[PDB]
Amino acid sequence: KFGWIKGVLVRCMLNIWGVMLFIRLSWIVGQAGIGLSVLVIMMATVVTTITGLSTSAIATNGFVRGGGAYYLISRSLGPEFGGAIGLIFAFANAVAVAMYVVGFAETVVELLKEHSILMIDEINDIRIIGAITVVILLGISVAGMEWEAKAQIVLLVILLLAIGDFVIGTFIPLESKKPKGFFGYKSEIFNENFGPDFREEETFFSVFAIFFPAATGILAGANISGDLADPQSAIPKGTLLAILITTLVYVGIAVSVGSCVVRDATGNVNDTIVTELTNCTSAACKLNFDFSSCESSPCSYGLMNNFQVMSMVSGFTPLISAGIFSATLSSALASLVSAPKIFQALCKDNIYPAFQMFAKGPLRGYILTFLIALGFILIAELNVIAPIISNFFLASYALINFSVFHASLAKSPGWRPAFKYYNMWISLLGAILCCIVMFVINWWAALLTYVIVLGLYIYVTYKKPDVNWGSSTQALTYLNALQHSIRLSGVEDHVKNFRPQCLVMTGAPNSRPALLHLVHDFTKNVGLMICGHVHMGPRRQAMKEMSIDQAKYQRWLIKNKMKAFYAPVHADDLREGAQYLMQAAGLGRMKPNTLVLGFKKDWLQADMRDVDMYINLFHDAFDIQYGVVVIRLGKNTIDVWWLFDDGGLTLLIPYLLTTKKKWKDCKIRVFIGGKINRIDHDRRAMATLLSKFIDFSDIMVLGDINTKPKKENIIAFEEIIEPYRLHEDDKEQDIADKMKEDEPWRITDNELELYKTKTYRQIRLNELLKEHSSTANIIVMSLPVARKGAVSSALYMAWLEALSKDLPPILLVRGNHQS
Amino acid sequence: KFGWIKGVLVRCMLNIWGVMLFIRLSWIVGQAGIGLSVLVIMMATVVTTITGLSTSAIATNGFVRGGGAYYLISRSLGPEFGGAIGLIFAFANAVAVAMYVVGFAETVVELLKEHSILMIDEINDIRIIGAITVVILLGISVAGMEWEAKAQIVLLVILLLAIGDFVIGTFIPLESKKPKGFFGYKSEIFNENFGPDFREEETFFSVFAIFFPAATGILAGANISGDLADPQSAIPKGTLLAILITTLVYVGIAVSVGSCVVRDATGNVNDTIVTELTNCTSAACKLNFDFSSCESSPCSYGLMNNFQVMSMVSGFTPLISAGIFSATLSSALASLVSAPKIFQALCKDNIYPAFQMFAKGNEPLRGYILTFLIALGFILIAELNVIAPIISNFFLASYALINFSVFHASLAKSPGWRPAFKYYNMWISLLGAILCCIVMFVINWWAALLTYVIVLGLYIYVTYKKPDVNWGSSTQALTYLNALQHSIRLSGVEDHVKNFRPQCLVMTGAPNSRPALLHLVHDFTKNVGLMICGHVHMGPRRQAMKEMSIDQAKYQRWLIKNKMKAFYAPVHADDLREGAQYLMQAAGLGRMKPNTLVLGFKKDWLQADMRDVDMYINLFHDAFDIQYGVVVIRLQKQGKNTIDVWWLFDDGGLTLLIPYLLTTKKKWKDCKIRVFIGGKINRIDHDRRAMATLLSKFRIDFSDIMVLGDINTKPKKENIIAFEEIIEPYRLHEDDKEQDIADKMKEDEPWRITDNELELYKTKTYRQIRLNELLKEHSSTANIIVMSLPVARKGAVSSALYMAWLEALSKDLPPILLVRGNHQS
Ligand SMILES: [Cl-]
Ligand SMILES: [Cl-]
Ligand SMILES: [K+]
Ligand SMILES: [K+]
Repeated sequence: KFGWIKGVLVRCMLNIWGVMLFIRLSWIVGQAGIGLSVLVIMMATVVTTITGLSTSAIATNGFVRGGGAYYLISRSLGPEFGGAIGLIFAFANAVAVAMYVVGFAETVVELLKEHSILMIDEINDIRIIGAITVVILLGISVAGMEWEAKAQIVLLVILLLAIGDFVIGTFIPLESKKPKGFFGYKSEIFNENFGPDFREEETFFSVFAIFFPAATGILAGANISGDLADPQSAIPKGTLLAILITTLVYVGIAVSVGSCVVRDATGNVNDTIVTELTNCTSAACKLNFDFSSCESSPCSYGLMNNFQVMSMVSGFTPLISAGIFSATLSSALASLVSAPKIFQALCKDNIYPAFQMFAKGPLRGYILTFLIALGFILIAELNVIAPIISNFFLASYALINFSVFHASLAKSPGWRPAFKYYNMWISLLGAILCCIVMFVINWWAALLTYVIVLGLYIYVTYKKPDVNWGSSTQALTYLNALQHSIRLSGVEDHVKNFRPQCLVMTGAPNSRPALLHLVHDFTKNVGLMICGHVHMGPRRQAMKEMSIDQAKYQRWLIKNKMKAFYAPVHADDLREGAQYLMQAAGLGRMKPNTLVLGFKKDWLQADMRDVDMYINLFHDAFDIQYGVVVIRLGKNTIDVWWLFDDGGLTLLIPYLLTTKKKWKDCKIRVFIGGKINRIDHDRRAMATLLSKFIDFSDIMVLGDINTKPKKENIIAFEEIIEPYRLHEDDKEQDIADKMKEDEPWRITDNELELYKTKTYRQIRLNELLKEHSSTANIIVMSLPVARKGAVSSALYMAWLEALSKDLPPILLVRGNHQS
Repeated sequence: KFGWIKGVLVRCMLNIWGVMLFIRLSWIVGQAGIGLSVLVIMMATVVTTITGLSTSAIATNGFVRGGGAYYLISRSLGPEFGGAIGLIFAFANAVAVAMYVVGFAETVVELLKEHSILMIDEINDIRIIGAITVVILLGISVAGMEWEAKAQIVLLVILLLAIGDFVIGTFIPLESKKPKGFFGYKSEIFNENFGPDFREEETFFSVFAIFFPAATGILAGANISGDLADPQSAIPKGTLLAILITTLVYVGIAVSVGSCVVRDATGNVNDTIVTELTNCTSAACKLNFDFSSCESSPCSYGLMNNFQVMSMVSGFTPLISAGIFSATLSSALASLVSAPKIFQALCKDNIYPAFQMFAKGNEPLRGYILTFLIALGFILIAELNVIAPIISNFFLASYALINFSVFHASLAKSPGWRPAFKYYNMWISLLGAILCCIVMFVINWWAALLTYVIVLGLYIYVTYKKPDVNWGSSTQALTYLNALQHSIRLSGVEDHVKNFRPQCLVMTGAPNSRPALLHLVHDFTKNVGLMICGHVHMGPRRQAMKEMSIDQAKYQRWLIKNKMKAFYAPVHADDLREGAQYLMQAAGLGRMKPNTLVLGFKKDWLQADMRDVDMYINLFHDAFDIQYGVVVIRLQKQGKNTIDVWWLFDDGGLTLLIPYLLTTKKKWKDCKIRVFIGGKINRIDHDRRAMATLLSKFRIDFSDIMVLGDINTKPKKENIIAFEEIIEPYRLHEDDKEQDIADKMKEDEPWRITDNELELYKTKTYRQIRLNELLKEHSSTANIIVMSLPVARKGAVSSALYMAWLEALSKDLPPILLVRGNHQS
């Protein structure tokens, strides 16, 4: 709504123009020459303008919401890059507050000192002034924000008036100021000052580090507003014009003041000499006064001895002092307002669990910024505070540049910048340049910040995959999931690599959570697991019914650490819903390949037409070549049994179960029955086969299964199966037919006589399980197959019941006959 | 075929004991004290033992077939980490060859200088001898490959005997050597030597950096060999015993030579202090053979000045000379045979395509040449104190990489990555990686910065830029798990906002006959949404699975070749409607489920059997019941002419959303969106301003908007007549025919166009015809025309009539789209 001139340009100029303009720029152009100071300014401008290009490319995506720098970085790029940059930038602003207020306090200290007033000491006076100013600025930061927009332009015009006052006063040389080194545009002085004169321990990159804060603040200005009209258009123009204007002004002032004042001089109005020109080495040869003592012994005034040379050279000192005040305070306030906001946004997004508290809306953010600022203000020296802010802001800018380059390098799903002059290789160059300069200024601090950065990046990317942590950009999650699924579909598995992709169908999802938990146990990071539910009734209400049920069951599953996808369906009967889930559900390679059906607990009482369709589900699944699993219900062991191996799924499942922590204590015992003569050969061959795939200790072989079982179990079988026996032998054929055609689902007696052997052997198998595997936590066998049409459903399920009569947890697993 | 001792212990120990045991360790205990030199040794041992634990953890996994170091790291861990580590380690070994050869040259030139023979200079003589010896080592690397294993134990026993000779000689002081500063185990010497004395500008980490390559060589002993039986058990025990033995010998030798020789001496037996005692302050107060004069000026003998103290204190010097030759040559040969193999294996794996020349066989024709040139270039720097730091740098880089790779793979368990080795703790490995990194920055911060810049560049290039690199390993499990994780993340959070992406199910109904429909459907679902194709299988089930799998394979490879991002979803059913219902109701994994339907226009509905048309109308009705958006497409133009859309009602913004998505694509950018509404003539201005607001809020540009109120006008006679002949074949003729026969015919063919329906909906037909005429007149130039799909309640309308309306609206027109959202915002 603001526009761009009042929304970015003004904000960026007031954030950029800070302490260094009117305090250390003279000192910097004194230490180094005009040439290397201009090179310093150009280096800073190059770093800031490359970062400006990267930011403009960031801000031209369609994600234009919220209104905060961290918001743009997080929503356009990954959450982890967003979090890292947000935290580091928040800290950088928290310390920049201290820098600006310390500069202001130093100015007030000197201003009082030149007068009669004074306090206990310079350093302690700086501490007191900085603390009180920080208190006042924070107090303003939460109340007077309704006036900052009005006062913004006033501050900028006052700052510009101060710059104009300095430049105008430059052109008016006076004899009063001449002792202090202010001569005025003399080619001898320009020649003297053009060369480096690093006097104290400082070097090139020390002055570069002390100056860089003169160019930091491009993001802090406008991007954090994000409430502009057409943010896709305000930011790229505003930032890239603010940078140009500020750099031009900096270079102009540097060259001018370097060409206007001599390196060091004293305030002695005497010392004027015209007597001799013996040496006249100094650039003050016109007079030369007696600055030889100044260069040989300590002297107060000069270019380097005192930093407020701009105050003296100016025509009017109150105006330039007001300029310094405004330049420091505006940027201090901007930083102290932009740090807690990022802290609060980070807390709300809850990227870092330690920072999960927002103080009920953001006392935590203000308290952190205040404590960091006050802690650093206790250092009352500015040439030692400037480098650490330089390091933190180079860290932020390097991270932004590399993040943009990386999001472009990997064709990220939601990275279409739509900007001109944004080549990603330039961004990579900016990143490496920032890192190298960070290291050259101070290698160990750069190392420390970068290990912190890498730790944060890895921690966020990997150690937090669970809930997405309040990410409003669930659209980016959708895009990433779509890309992942597309990539998986593209990858064609010539070898199927059969993984457990279950389709668990039970009816009421919450009736038997035990089956779901057991399925969870062997479906951890190995394959898919889709629930199922067929909903009967009119479609009009059913639409709302599944609309609610999908949500309710999916988050009920999620809260149980369940990787469950709910797949509700509407059908005229259970079999139709089974078919719908069976043939359609599953995208690309995530196609379910196993059907896990919950066993009927009380089929005795329920009408057995339902039994018929529940059993026909087995044939329907088999006809499509689905592995069939049926379930019925650490301290003990496990038992695995089978009569055949078709794909090894029956053997593979317990291996998957044991690998988990809960079942780690449990152990698998092999339980089979083979030829009595070939017990040793079969045992050795199967032990070798298992070893080829899985440790084992014992292999029980029960080759006696062929003979008839005990009388009691057989009897119980007949008193189980009698009610639906055809009675074809007992009744008359034609008389029986009147029941057969209208009741064709009766237990086929002819099958009973034909399948006596199957009944006997399966009953004996159940018995042997009873004696042997009673103590096992869970038992596993191969699910018997009854051919369609040849065998009635009722007989098959009677066989199943006899197989699973009064036993601990029991599973029946048959593979799909595919390797 | 080797076992613990001869397979790992011998190789690791004879690789570890290299050049600095007998050349620089005396000088190291000189520069530092006993305490600080022992601290240096312990720090190097800590770094190397943490790396040994991590290497053991890598080597204890099941991947045991190939038998190679780089093979091992690459197969157990990611291909990107494998490639980075392989390249860095190959370079490190190539430089280590130069180091060991330089040590050999220095020792031999010193020996010759002991005699009359002397080339131009020590430095130049080292240069020449390094050249000849490295070429000889290159020759014997390939020529003498068969019998090296026999000389293995010969060299090891010679080295052991050399150490024994040194330690025995330590216990027999001789008068003739005492001038050279060699006493025997004197307490004052020990007390003097416990404190640091850094003569040159070198500091603690300078001597540490020089010393470190005395502790490196653990990997190349056994991991590179590979072909040793039971490696999973041999490698850990063998390497972690070699480290212990060698470190114990290093501490013993350091403390023994630091407590037995004075820092600086002179080979003159004159001016003993026992005659005249001034202060006796020096630690050599016992004799003080005029060593006080050696403080002012350096001396040719002593513990600091002489780099062959181990050859002086020892008993029989030639044995120690032979020991030095043996250790240096053995380590040099091990490095020179390990490097080319890594280069060749890496190039064969094709991780970095630029290195193509080296892939040539069977032996690498160019890899040996590359390592020979690197070694020959580096040995030209005669000084060894200036070669050691860079080998230290590269080996520290490799060890940090191994430790961090193992830690990361432990943090990201997605691959198999089962260690099975106790003492695997990933926190210890991380600590080792950090220690290596910071210690390597403490030495040549800029060299280490360059090394990490290059390492990160290699890693990023291999992992993200490369579409896929699985030539050796084909786990393909990370993709599955990441896709599953993203799917659950998407399906987990409940968002009240609809988030109405366009999710389209397209049922072409043909095997591959209709590609451009797929292309157009993909244009507006390329990154915004999801696209699922359709295919229904007619026939018996028993042959269905194989045929449909083959069809899926061919169409998927075609889509990959067609650069299509879509999913093939086959289904088996009796008829098309059944398959369509199967796909609509039970397709979609979580939130990635279709919410709109795309159907191909029936070109030959007139000629085709009416049963198909009735089924197709039933398919529309089924889609409507489920509340999905319906898009009917019929027709290749990309940028020739503008795009026109003529919607009369808004249903969730789909009518306006689809054209925007189409325009956003690069190949449609050359066209312009133009709306064409037919509304009240009196309220043209209101309609225009409202639609301008609508487009602005939905972010669409409009060339010009015109409102027409002529829809209500009766259509011209010729169009009505033409529609009459179009509908005549299916006319019911209920009024014209008798009631009884008409009802019988209706019972036989209930889909016949009811005359009552035509009479009732005559207004609908007339408005449709007028709309068709207006579209033909106005939007003829535009390549593609989009408008609302006509719809009526089922039963009250005939399938023939509905299809006739659709045909009329899409008669002799450019690309035509009829869109109707699911009535949801
Ligand atoms: Cl500033
Ligand atoms: Cl060595
Ligand atoms: K600033
Ligand atoms: K070594």
